[PDB]
Amino acid sequence: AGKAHRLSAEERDQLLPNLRAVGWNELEGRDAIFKQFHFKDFNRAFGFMTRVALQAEKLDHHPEWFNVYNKVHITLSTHECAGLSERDINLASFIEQVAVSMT
Amino acid sequence: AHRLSAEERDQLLPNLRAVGWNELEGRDAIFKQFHFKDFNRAFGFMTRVALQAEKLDHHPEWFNVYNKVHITLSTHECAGLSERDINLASFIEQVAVSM
Amino acid sequence: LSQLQTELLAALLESGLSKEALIQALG
Amino acid sequence: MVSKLSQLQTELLAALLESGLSKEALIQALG
Repeated sequence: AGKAHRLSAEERDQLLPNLRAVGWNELEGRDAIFKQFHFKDFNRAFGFMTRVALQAEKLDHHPEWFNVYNKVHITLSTHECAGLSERDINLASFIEQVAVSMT
Repeated sequence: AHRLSAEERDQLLPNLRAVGWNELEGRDAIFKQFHFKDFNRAFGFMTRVALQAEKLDHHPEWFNVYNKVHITLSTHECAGLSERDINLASFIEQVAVSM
Repeated sequence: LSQLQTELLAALLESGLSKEALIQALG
Repeated sequence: MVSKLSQLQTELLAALLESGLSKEALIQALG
């Protein structure tokens, strides 16, 4: 499809709601979404990161994440266009699929 | 376990500073940025380090962006560096140089 | 296996990787 | 779908062994 395109106001309006519904928020002074995750222990946390990592490979899109033991803070944004794109939404949805099937 | 003494810092930190580790200015911890070929390598690195972190029961404060991995080490139980930080750092260097 | 090594294996399968193709690639 | 372990899945397996885990104990645990 060429290079990613920053989401249009129409797209944002129809794709962001489901993600804010479950904790994602837009960062201030930057076009990106973020969410803090908490698990039982580092092991779970890294199992989570590992699964997400494998999907990140299939998508060729990677997260901006920070990990401290059982916490994993994730920030998503597309560098090519300096903002949110399908990719971010795509990866976020998969991340929710995983962070939910571990409760 | 316990916070390193001025004597221990003097005999354990040098080898790590030699290869890039630095002390934070304002917090008792060491830091170092790592860069790799791609995310895959980067995550392979983090995975190996993660397994050792489990054996040590000591974990890093790390941030990853694609091929970059910034690591900060410190021990919360004693408010500062400890044998565990130095131990983990040394293992991290073995893996990074192994790259 | 340690708790973490299990996670890595688990996730390694759930990524759509049959134990077969895994054991094969292994060894 | 390639069937060939991805570049990353190899890393995970590699590192999984280098962590001091014999292929045997691995294949065993894997069923």
